[PDB]
Amino acid sequence: RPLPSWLRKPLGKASEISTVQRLVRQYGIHTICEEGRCPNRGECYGQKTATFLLLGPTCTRACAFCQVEKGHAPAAVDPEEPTKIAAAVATLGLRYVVLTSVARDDLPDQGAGQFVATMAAIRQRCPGTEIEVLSPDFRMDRGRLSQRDCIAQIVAAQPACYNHNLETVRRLQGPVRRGATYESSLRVLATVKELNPDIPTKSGLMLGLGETEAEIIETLKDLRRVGCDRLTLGQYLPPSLSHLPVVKYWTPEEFNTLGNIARELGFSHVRSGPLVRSSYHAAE
Ligand code: SF4
Ligand code: SF4
Ligand code: NA
Repeated sequence: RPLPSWLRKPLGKASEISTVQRLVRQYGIHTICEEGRCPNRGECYGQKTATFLLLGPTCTRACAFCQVEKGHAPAAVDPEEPTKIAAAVATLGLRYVVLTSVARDDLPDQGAGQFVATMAAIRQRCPGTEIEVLSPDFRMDRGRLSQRDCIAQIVAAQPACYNHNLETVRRLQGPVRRGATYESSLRVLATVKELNPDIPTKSGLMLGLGETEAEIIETLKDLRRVGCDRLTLGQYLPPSLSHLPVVKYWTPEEFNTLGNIARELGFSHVRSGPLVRSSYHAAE
């Protein structure tokens, strides 16, 4: 499984990004871009986009693919996080913002209010900035606000796009994800369309975890059945030796081919390639 050529070059490239790095730390908030040293930073920062991580910076779930730092207990909730993010968005002059969060099984609203508050803070401070949500599944809802109502709170704030990743095919949901299921994640996407069919929905998979093309294609059809508009396909790269190994490096050609299959199946926006991530070119 050594690193293929098409990946060594872009994974070793560095760009001028220091102002952004400094501001994020200074304002006391966290981005996926920085928490994972994303190889797309030069391009995204250049396009005035970033992905902020709410309710962390650690997660307790420890999904075997995920780059978020593992935490011993739920991160204390910062009531000023929404305002601080909006201030960063303003000073960075971002045009397109993706909001995501860690899973918060411990909170009565599963953290859904934090999304709503952050969206409100950004709208009141930053004119023209669009906001995409990369949502948790909100599935652990016994005695909580229901999965449906968590989604509804966010849908009510009219994101530019509602993204919820399946991450992998049905067969691999067990080993790849913790606390998630295939049907629950598809239900997130369907629920958004029930609540407001005008909100674009998006999902994504990471390839290289042992899925086959046959299984990928079935998953694409499953996504179109719940009216998923947008798709990202990217290469799984283990964040550390403790994470799942890469089974396969999918070639640029294979990503192109699958990209085109997805377009034929009616996805209206598709990004497919080795360094593609959920937020990559999200602004379109
Ligand atoms: S791909 Fe996503 S995570 Fe990476 S730099 Fe762009 S916005 Fe940040
Ligand atoms: S995928 Fe979500 S739940 Fe799993 S570790 Fe990452 S942040 Fe936590
Ligand atoms: Na992302």
